[PDB]
Amino acid sequence: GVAAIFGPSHSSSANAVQSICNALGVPHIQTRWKHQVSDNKDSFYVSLYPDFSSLSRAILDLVQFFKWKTVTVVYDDSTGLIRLQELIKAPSRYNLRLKIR
Amino acid sequence: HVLRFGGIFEYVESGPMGAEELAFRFAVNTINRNRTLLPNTTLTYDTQKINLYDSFEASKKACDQLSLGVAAIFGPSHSSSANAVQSICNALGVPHIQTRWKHQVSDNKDSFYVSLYPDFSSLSRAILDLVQFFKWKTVTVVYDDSTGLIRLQELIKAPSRYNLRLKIRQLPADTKDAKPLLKEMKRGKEFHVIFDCSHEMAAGILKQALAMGMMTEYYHYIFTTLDLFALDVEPYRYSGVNMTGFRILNTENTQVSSIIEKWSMERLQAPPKPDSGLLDGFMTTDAALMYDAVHVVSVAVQQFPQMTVSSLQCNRHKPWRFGTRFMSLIKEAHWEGLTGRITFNKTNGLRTDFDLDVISLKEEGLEKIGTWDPASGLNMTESQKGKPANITDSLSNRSLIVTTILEEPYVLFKKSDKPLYGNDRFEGYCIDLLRELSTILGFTYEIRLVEDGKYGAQDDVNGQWNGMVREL
Amino acid sequence: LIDSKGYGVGTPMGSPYRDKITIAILQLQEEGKLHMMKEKWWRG
Ligand SMILES: *[C@@H]1O[C@H](CO)[C@@H](O[C@@H]2O[C@H](CO)[C@@H](O[C@@H]3O[C@H](CO[C@H]4O[C@H](CO)[C@@H](O)[C@H](O)[C@@H]4O)[C@@H](O)[C@H](O[C@H]4O[C@H](CO)[C@@H](O)[C@H](O)[C@@H]4O)[C@@H]3O)[C@H](O)[C@H]2NC(C)=O)[C@H](O)[C@H]1NC(C)=O
Ligand SMILES: *[C@@H]1O[C@H](CO)[C@@H](O[C@@H]2O[C@H](CO)[C@@H](O[C@@H]3O[C@H](CO[C@H]4O[C@H](CO)[C@@H](O)[C@H](O)[C@@H]4O)[C@@H](O)[C@H](O[C@H]4O[C@H](CO)[C@@H](O)[C@H](O)[C@@H]4O)[C@@H]3O)[C@H](O)[C@H]2NC(C)=O)[C@H](O)[C@H]1NC(C)=O
Ligand SMILES: *[C@@H]1O[C@H](CO)[C@@H](O[C@@H]2O[C@H](CO)[C@@H](O)[C@H](O)[C@H]2NC(C)=O)[C@H](O)[C@H]1NC(C)=O
Ligand SMILES: *[C@@H]1O[C@H](CO)[C@@H](O)[C@H](O)[C@H]1NC(C)=O
Repeated sequence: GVAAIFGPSHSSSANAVQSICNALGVPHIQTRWKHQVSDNKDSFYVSLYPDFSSLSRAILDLVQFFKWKTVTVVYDDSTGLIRLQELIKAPSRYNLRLKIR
Repeated sequence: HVLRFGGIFEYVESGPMGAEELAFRFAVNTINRNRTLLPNTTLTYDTQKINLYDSFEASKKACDQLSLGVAAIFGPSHSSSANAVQSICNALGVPHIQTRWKHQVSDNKDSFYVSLYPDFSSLSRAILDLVQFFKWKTVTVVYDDSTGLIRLQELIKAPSRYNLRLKIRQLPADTKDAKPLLKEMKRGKEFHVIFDCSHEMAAGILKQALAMGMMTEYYHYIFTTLDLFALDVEPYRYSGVNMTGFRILNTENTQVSSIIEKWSMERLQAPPKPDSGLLDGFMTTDAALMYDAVHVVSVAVQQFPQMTVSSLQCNRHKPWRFGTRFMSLIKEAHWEGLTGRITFNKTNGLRTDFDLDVISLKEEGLEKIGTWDPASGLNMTESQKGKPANITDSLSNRSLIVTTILEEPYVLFKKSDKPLYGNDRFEGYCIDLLRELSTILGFTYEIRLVEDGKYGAQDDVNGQWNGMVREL
Repeated sequence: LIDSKGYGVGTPMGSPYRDKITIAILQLQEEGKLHMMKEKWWRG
């Protein structure tokens, strides 16, 4: 008999807990970002981690303020490519060249 | 004895069953009829149909099947349910089979699973080798799904080590809005496009690009999907479009063609969409992958005579007594099936060593042009025959825009009382040359005057041009 | 004649038709119809 679930941080376990809370009608709280399936029918969860589309637009705003032309982007895991897609597709909108390692 | 195989599939809302479930039952029936493999064992199947992205439903049906007693679970397609039933299968020692590719976290320690989709590291290296063969410099990469960017990692890593310029664009979430994306493609001279989507989305994009007039000989398309031979290519056949794709179903074999023609009779009971731009009767990649999955699992069953069906529970987590030996027999299996060579990696358990048939579109239709392997790399079957003297019938049917300037006896304005409209509105030397060139090559042509009225020279201030040169 | 420039056809950069139009102009120049088209307009 819990009233809400503060779920885990890893994305697969959080997806399983989110599907369980969606099926049982229980609120689910997320504190770390997970990559979201674009056509999921889930509506019973919230996430207080800041959305990386807005944070990547902030990154692009900072790049345009610092007036750069060649930018090397370095991540750690594969999911960072999902986490920085707005910066990745930002070429052919502005005069920005990306080298990605 | 008997042996139960459990399959989780997508629940069709109304109509016939899916291609994966039908290919699963066809594989079960074809193994159960032919006594070439497993003569003393007859296999039975249980299918559960679930919705999309309901991993709780997937785990519940997997627990129901494991309470029934299943030797090996053929899992679902979409990523979250596949990861949930992968954790279910690795928790209880039950083998798990993947047909569609999913993204796995590299720090996951699960090992009771194999996959038959080709790894996108090897597919990305194949696309990079094809691009390096074609000698490109500016590549526009169009991707549909946000998880699909993981499938094209090495293309993004390529400008770090090579000389290349990428422009990465995302398709809209709406299916039919490829028109503003292709309008963005027409600006900026995007000529070499690599598409990364499903073949249905590829058919819709090709229809929307034919409607926008992008089916020319300027553009080159590379499709990363593995079922481009199933695409309808009848309006695009004589358009002269540079188009290259990959095949994994070696359809030139007699057994493969006979299995395709036998499965097409079961397919024609399911009504398809004949106006969707899809060629009829060709098997998809995932159906043949599930057929080869059932076949290689029966191969691994054949070398284990002590295989007994044992029920397992989900409330406790008692491991299965036959898990390790059967998983080692699955990972050491090796079979020539519908996708050619089938082997597994000793570390990841992913299909990373295979054969690929590099095909392309010509004026007679789709045809194989080369072979790709992870060991030998690319191997292009060389073709340079010569004798180009049939240029009279070359450029037979291409609408062509000719732009002139209204001065000089080269381009003379016609003088008559009746104001006619068309290509014979003008006279002179250049109109005579255009008439002779349309007599030789035979192309349909039209003449539109240059609105600037200038020949064309480089503006030294802004770097721009004007007239015919900027209009070209 | 100060210079010795030439009059070609205006093709875009990397056009597929340019080699075929080059050998088409060569085949038309071999048959002498270019000379007849020159001799049909430059007189008065
Ligand atoms: C995709 O579409 C193209 C055309 O629609 C098909 O044909 C290819 O066309 C390109 C360009 O014509 C061929 O590229 C080769 O480039 C070589 C070096 O490039 C220099 O020269 C060119 C002018 O040719 C300049 O524009 C450029 O800036 C460089 O300065 C040339 O040397 C090649 O010519 C050689 O081959 C011909 C024919 O064999 C000989 O007669 C010449 O003497 C010379 O040796 C050529 O231009 C490319 O090779 C063409 N491909 C093929 C297979 O022939 C593509 O085939 C098509 N692809 C697909 C998959 O459909
Ligand atoms: C089970 O799974 C693992 C994990 O993927 C596989 O291990 C990888 O196997 C692939 C191919 O089988 C390897 O990919 C290759 O990359 C090489 C470059 O990486 C080099 O990097 C630096 C230099 O920058 C070196 O210090 C380093 O030692 C590596 O050599 C290429 O050299 C390979 O071949 C290519 O050679 C040239 C280009 O140089 C061209 O002819 C071709 O493009 C050709 O492809 C190849 O591309 C990869 O390195 C392996 N390791 C990892 C960690 O990913 C196992 O092979 C697999 N088991 C199987 C299949 O049995
Ligand atoms: C456009 O031109 C091509 C020729 O380049 C036509 O292709 C021919 O089509 C007929 C009918 O199937 C075939 O029998 C010929 O063998 C084809 N010839 C070549 C060289 O491909 C094509 O039909 C034309 N399109 C239309 C609508 O007429
Ligand atoms: C390419 O394929 C042909 C066809 O079998 C083969 O004879 C040839 O050895 C191959 N070449 C390479 C480099 O793999």
